[PDB]
Amino acid sequence: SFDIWKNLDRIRSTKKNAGQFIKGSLLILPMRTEDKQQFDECMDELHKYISKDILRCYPQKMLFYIVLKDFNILDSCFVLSVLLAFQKRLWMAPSEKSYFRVPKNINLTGSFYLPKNIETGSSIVEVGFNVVPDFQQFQVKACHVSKFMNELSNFFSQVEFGKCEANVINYFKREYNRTYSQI
RNA sequence: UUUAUCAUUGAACUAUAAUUGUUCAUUGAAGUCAUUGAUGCAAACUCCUUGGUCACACACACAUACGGCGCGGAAGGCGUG
Repeated sequence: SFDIWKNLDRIRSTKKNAGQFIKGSLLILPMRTEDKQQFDECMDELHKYISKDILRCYPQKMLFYIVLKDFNILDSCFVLSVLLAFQKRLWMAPSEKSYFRVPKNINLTGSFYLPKNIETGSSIVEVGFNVVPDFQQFQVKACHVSKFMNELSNFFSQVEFGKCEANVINYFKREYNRTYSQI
């Protein structure tokens, strides 16, 4: 069923300690929009539940860095589902204008970055040949949302992070801007 | 468990406040590597060097507590010439 509250409760029910937060946890998702306004509307509707400390948005001055810190395993599912389905529904189904409902025929596709010093010991695959110097890129392909919620749970249940610096985010911004400036 | 710069300028910002606090960018200055590090605690495992792997024994002892009553070797203490 293509409603993310229903899947979020579905995965709160059954996933063996999905509430617990992962220590040292950092996810950076750089996204692009051609409308600033509707994207800021989505971030407001998102921040009403996500909370300011766990999820942040930094605009480069269109590119917006969406950063998750200290997220729960359940929390990452909610955020990445809303943002990837928004990024898709801008092109696919523009009229519907609901944030928490993902219309049929949307397959979630995107990429996120984790810090390089994670140890992992499907639908989310890590990439060979990653352009950013100190970060690892992961790609999610063709997930319905029910399948993507499940796959994020099986992915961040395993992975385990370690000891990033305080200003690691500024470093990611600087390096990402250098590569796209070079191209 | 705990750590990862300093100064200048602009912008928003909280405020009893010159704007003390918070975030973003800019110029200059240094800057051991590390963060899979460092520090605290503890355990298992694997492996190296070293030795009289000597002789006679497989033995019922002992209150003054224990024949120090086999041959060597190592190291000291003390005595004599």
